[PDB]
Amino acid sequence: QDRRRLLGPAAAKPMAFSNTESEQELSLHTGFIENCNGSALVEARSLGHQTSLISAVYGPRSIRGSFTSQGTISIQLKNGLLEKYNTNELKEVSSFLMGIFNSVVNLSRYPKSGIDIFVYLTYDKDLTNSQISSLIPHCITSITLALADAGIELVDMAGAGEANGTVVSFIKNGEEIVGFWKDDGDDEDLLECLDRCKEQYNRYRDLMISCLMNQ
Amino acid sequence: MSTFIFPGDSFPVDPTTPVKLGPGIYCDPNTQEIRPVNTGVLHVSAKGKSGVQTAYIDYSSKRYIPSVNDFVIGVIIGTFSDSYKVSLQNFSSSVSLSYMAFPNASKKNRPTLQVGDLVYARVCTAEKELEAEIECFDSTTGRDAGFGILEDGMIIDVNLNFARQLLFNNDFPLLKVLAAHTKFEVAIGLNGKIWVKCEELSNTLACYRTIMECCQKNDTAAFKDIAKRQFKEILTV
Amino acid sequence: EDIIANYASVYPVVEVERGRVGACTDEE
Amino acid sequence: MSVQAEIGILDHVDGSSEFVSQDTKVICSVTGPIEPKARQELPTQLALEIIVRPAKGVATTREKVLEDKLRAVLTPLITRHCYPRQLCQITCQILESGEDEAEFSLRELSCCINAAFLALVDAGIALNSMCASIPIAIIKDTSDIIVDPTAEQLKISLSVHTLALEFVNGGKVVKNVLLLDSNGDFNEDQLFSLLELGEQKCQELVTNIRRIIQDNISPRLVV
Amino acid sequence: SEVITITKRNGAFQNSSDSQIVTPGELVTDDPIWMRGHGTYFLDNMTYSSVAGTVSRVNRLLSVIPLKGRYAPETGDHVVGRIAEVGNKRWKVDIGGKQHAVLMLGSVNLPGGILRRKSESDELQMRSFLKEGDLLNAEVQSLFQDGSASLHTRSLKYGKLRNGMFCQVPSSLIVRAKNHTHNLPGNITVVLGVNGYIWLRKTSQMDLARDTSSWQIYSDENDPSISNNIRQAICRYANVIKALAFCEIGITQQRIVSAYEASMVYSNVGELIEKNVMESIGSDILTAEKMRG
Amino acid sequence: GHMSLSVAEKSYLYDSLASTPSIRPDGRLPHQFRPIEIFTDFLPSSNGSSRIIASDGSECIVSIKSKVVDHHVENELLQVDVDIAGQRDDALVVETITSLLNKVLKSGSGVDSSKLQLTKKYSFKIFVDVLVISSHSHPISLISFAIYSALNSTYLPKLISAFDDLEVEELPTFHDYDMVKLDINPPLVFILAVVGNNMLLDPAANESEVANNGLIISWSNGKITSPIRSVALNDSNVKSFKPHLLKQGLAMVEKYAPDVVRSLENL
Amino acid sequence: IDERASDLRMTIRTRGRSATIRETYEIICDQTKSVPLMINAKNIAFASN
Amino acid sequence: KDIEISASESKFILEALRQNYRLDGRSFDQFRDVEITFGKEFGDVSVKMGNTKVHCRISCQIAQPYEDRPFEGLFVISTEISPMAGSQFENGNITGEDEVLCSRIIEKSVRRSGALDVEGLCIVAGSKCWAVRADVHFLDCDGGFIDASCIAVMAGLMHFKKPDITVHGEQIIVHPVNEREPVPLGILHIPICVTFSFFNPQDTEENIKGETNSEISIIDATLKEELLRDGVLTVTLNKNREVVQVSKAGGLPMDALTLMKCCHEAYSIIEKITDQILQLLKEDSEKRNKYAAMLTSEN
Amino acid sequence: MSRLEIYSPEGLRLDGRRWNELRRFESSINTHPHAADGSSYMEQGNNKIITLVKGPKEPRLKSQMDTSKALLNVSVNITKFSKFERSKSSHKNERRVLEIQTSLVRMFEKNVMLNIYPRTVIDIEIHVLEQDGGIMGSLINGITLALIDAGISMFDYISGISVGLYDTTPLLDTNSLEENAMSTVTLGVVGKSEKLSLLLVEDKIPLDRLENVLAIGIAGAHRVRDLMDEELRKHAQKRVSNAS
RNA sequence: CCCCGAGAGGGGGUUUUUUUUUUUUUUUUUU
Repeated sequence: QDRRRLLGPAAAKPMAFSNTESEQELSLHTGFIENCNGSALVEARSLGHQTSLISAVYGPRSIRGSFTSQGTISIQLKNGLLEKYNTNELKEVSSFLMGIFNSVVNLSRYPKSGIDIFVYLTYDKDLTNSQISSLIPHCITSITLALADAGIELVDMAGAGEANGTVVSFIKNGEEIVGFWKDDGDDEDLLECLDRCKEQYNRYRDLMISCLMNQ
Repeated sequence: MSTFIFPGDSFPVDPTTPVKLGPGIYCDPNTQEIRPVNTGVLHVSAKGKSGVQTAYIDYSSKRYIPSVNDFVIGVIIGTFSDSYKVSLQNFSSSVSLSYMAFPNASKKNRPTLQVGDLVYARVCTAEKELEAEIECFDSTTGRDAGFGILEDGMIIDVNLNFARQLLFNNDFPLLKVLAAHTKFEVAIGLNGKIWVKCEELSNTLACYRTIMECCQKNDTAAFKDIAKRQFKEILTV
Repeated sequence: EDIIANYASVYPVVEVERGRVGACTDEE
Repeated sequence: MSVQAEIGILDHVDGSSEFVSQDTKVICSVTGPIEPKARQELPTQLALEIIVRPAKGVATTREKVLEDKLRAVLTPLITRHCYPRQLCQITCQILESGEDEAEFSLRELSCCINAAFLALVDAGIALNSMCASIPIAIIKDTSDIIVDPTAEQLKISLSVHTLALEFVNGGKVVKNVLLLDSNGDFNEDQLFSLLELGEQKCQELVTNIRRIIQDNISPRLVV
Repeated sequence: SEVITITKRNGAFQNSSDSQIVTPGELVTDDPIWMRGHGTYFLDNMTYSSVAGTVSRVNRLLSVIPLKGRYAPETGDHVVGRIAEVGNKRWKVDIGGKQHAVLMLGSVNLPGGILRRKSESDELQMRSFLKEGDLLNAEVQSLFQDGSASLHTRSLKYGKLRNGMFCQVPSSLIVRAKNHTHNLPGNITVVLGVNGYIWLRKTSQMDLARDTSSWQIYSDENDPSISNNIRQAICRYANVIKALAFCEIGITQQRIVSAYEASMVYSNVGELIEKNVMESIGSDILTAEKMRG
Repeated sequence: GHMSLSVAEKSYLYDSLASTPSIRPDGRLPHQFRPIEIFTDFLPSSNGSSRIIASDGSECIVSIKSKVVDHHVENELLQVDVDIAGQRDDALVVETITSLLNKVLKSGSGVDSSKLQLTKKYSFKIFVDVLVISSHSHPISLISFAIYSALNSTYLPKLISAFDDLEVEELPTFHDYDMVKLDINPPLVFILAVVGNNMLLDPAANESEVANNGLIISWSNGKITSPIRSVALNDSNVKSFKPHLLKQGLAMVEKYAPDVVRSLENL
Repeated sequence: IDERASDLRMTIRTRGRSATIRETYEIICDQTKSVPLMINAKNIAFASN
Repeated sequence: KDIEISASESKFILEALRQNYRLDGRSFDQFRDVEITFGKEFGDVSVKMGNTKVHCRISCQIAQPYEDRPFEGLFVISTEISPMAGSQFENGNITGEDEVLCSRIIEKSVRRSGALDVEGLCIVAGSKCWAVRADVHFLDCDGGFIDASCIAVMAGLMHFKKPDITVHGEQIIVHPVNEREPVPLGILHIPICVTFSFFNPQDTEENIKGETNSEISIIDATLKEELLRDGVLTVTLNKNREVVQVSKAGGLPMDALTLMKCCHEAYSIIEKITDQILQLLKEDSEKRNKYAAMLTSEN
Repeated sequence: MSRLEIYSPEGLRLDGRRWNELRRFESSINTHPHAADGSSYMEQGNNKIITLVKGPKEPRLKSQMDTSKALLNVSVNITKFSKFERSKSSHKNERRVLEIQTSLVRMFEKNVMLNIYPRTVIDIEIHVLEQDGGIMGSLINGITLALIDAGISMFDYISGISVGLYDTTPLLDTNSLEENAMSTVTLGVVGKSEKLSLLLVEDKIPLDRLENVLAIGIAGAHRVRDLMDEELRKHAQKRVSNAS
């Protein structure tokens, strides 16, 4: 099959199985990857879905391509062990995340430099015996933790929340918005989503600061 | 018959004797030991040579490595401020030829050479960790230079051993066998390049074919007779 | 018997993260 | 140990060789020292580009391991500090496996080591010493240690071994063990019995190689 | 009120004095006396064109002037360019030709002008004086062998551009003249580069003194006090230039002001981007020219 | 972004756009689009086609092809394929727009997938192939207009055989000449620019370069619908925005979209 | 596997002659039940360098 | 990595052509002597043209045919270049101009042409079939890679023998060669490539608008002649007097009648080459049988 | 064995044409002025091709720069909707396409005067919107037109044509149906000459028929050259009239 | 050979990394 990997025999077929509001809690850890400049572990467990993702920041490092007064940022999401997402969908979230942290990262302090942020969707279990929308706030939390752990300057602790397929990231005590995401959901439910997400944003920001300080 | 040597073998000469190390012989920077790193015939100069004996190994090779005081045939391939970019051998690291060094040199004065020209040049400086420098006129030359453009003719690829023998050994019959048939000029480079020109193309072509055949067989006896068949075939038409 | 023709193996894909993006390294 | 080799068979390469043991035939080529790519450049030492091509199909991860082990042998052999910021391309084209490639790569690796060494010699590249590699195997019913085993012997083996030693002083002094690749079930006593018999057959191989090298290269040189 | 204009079409991908003309490969002449110039090639007596255009005969020099092609630098042209890259002791600037033009560190007027001693430091620190993306006036000082241009800004007339907006038209619509910087009604000034690059800015004191501080000749800062009318004037002037270009008619200082006052019929400025207004405007410019004869 | 501008040009443009009476470089109003040209039904080999040309030379070509599939195994009945000339297939911009567009035209989100059903087992799979020849800004709205035009001039093959596989199970056979027009309601995608406190419809290239932020708002059935995405039009001047701006943008689209659709739904 | 899956052989025709592709049985894994892997624990080695 | 060619060498080789001289001493219409050596195993063939050295290896394994073609087996041809043939070649460069051309010439000469009977590679329809693979190894380059490969592939396919297979139901029984002899492949025709190299002794103007044609064409160019040519033509024929494929992908514009002359000249070469291949295959068969008789006798 | 009348006894083909007639050949110059220096939209039969010439301009990488000539690049984009049956996979890296791109480059390297544009790059982008036989010949005509529109110097026209051979009979300008039913020959002819820039035969052709097929193609290609030249002078003349 | 001072001063002639392979409609012989 592939000359760079061992994928086994081609006649083999994958094993297929047959048949015979809620509060959210998360766990935070930073700086456990010596390979890079900043890293974070974000684990969340709620209802019938738990998520364990890892973020890793590499930078500021050298940029071959062009001169720059300010810094350049790249974000890449990788599929984890079991749960899988479309490459398109991971690219879309990456673009959405780039826009957010281009409003938070003090790029002026890193001329001709590159800050490459990796987020590994290591373990995403779906226990219900576009799901990507519920993972977005946890990504922003991981990237924010990793950047702060790396020592990259941030204007403010960027956090987010999710409510009925709507994701919105806040800064400045929730006064302003650094990103807005909406899939599916209902009609004229903007005000309700903003309030619910700001509550999650506030809770995540407190736990993040608590993690960056005490730990 | 010769006394062949292989890398990792014991060096015959004793440390009590002052020895100038040539090609093939390596002096370890860490253990200070002198050891052979090439495979071939060991040559040691006789004693009495100003109290210094020169030892080296004659080994087979075709990839040239620039050394100071070598006559080489390069091809202009580039333009750089303050010099020409010249290539001694394909895929090898380029060498530099300054605009300053030329037969009637002037800082104001400039060379007329155009990329693609063959240059008979001497390598004055060859630092190991730095680009090779080639000069048409040499201080060693002391006002006499054979250096410069080669016009037309044909160039021939040849292993370093065959080229070295053609340049330094007078007992090599190749030049003589080619002189008993026709008269032409030849430039010889230690980088394994041989430039041949005659008045007519058929003669230059005949010389080209002979040098390659003789380089291939490496049987000193063959060429005078081998040359004879080559000259004949051209007139075959 | 104990000949190698009677034994199977697993097919592993090992990925090492070092902050780069591109083809599989020689290490992996 | 009735191997057969030829030197200087390729025209557009600085050095080449063709090593044959049994049914295992490998042809190797070496170009260098030459201009390296920027990503290959080493400020002080020589950069090695090592390529292994299989007898059937295209190069896979299998050959990537053959390239890696061959690198471990050739790297300390070459006096790399003689060629700073320079490149040496080393290509091995395995022409005939001489073994079940779906199970073993023993004989192909040893033959590649011997061929690469010969090609380096032909190319005239600075070497710190000499080298020889042999494949070894063990059989459970027999309990024997067979040097240079056949393909049929490998099928009924309990362990397979690649041994490559570094020789100096006219091929009499083992400077070091460049590579020992032992795979399968074996004990400590078997290992040293292997190393003792392996060193003997390796030393015999160097002597044979030294003969081949002198027989081919001497006609090129002058007296 | 109209939200948008959409023009539709079905079943089709797209809508659908004598001057000598010739195509590549066509035989132009068989007189070997001729000196073959650009756009041509020859074999013995036969001269063939090397491009699609009109045959030109100046004295004994036969050449074929192409219909189409990029801006070709001539020595002494007044061009407007953008810094593409900065290396060594030179600035490489995008003019709009086949190659980037060069701008050596020597040519430009350094801060403090004549009085300041020549400095080793400046070559290292040049980006601060100029950098990637900056616009500037420049004159084609010399030409390289291939045809590339060497620029210079050794004048107060030339230098970094500010206090305005950039727009470009095909270089064929702008020809050489005695001067390419012009003052227009509305207190704005146009810089019509021969390369087709145009700069519209608020009229400065220099622009007035042309027909009637040396430390800040490379400052990015726009004038702090720029009125809306000056801004709304720039928008109006720029649209009309695009309108003239849309008609494939070469720009004139007179044509511009004429169009600017004629466009006053339309209340909203954003009404100068539409094709109908441009088509009607183009005809207006041309009929007047015909009357002038 | 695409266009390269100096710091001075950007400062002038920003101040001009961030002004309380927002001044556009071309003199437009904060809701005025630039003139476009649309060609349709020029690819006879396909079921539907469109070609949109912008005023800045931006050009996009959309093709519509159909295929009979088993809707029990084929979940997605409408696949959007985006190809931007000069960009790799795995480029960030390409995949993002591809992922976005597929969500805009999902089977059960912004498209009446009932009109694609043939029988109780088989339905029409619609392949929307996008080819962006040239573009100087975010082409998401450009592509959207072309897809709309193409889907409104698409003609599919007509079924002949019975529509009950479960029992009789007849092989899907179609008429030799007659084709039924695809009646469907394609959604539109509008893109906005945020400069200071002003919101602009149809951002130009130079405008997007100095913008603080941007919005991607979908539109279907006379109302705002998902996907709704905030987007950085450039990456050097991206700033956070007040929530009222987000509500202003949604309101702005909600009142000017029917005007666009009206000019786009012309007979 | 299903006791008697309706899906049987698939007939493919050549240029005059006929052939039948053998019936492919869809193997299904049990949602719950499982057996442990039979590893030769005597052979499990551990790594060190 | 570039090959530097001096002006002197360029002018000399071209002027020699103007005097009916080529460096190797061959004739403009002279094809190099092709030497074919078979290894111990079937499908192992070594082709040599002067200094040019190529090696081909034919292999096969049990595989399943495509859904579209349930009666046809699988057949692929690999021609990956390596620095062994020269440092001019990048390792694994399978997208370069010359590489893709060569790859496409061979494919259109053997694969597309149906030189191999892929229908006879089927064991059980739509289930199991043979997958024949032709691996070409470019050892030493002195020009004529396309011609050397086409001969290497064809000689290999005609020399190769696959092990007998008996099939019952699902089960496959691969008989070893010793128990029963292996079975040869089915060859519908024998395609042979002949490559022509073109040289413009004058300038472009006299090529485009020049009255009398003067372009030089030589058969089977060496590396030096290959690096200085202005156009290439590869024509493939067989003993049945038919053109398998012709490929003049751009290059120096050439007279149509001259290209036709080349096709007729190539036909005389492919005839000699085909008969040559067949003879070397017979002798190889006679050699293996004579040893089989001397092995059974003593046994 | 074809059950359709590829060439009826009445000398008529499936589309109505005879043996010797070109298919509607409609050219179009300056179609994409804001996207390229030169552009052409080709309609040869049902074939629809957009051709863009971008250059001569600065190379994006100084590593890839020739100081003696311009770098000529050609990328052919055969869209997934070019043929009745939509192709699932892309053709961007398809070997068949790489050969086509390479072929086109090797054709115009000896026609376009790259020597007078040193230290520059000429990028040729092609988009095939619809395909119906003889796509190679149409690709040649599209590049020649677009290059001329860009004002890039070249020695002469290069006209492309395809000729099929059904039994004895030779069919000019074949479509997809005819190509599927017989072997075809693709010919590139320089100017009005008899010299071929491109000779392409991918299927079996008797050696005796090849010369006659070439003769038909060259004659047909000359007509393509005339149509290209005609439409070009027409576009030129109007521009001259309006500009002057 | 090229640009700036009127006379042997000065300034320029352009080097290096990123992402896998398919491909169109009842035997035998003469009759």
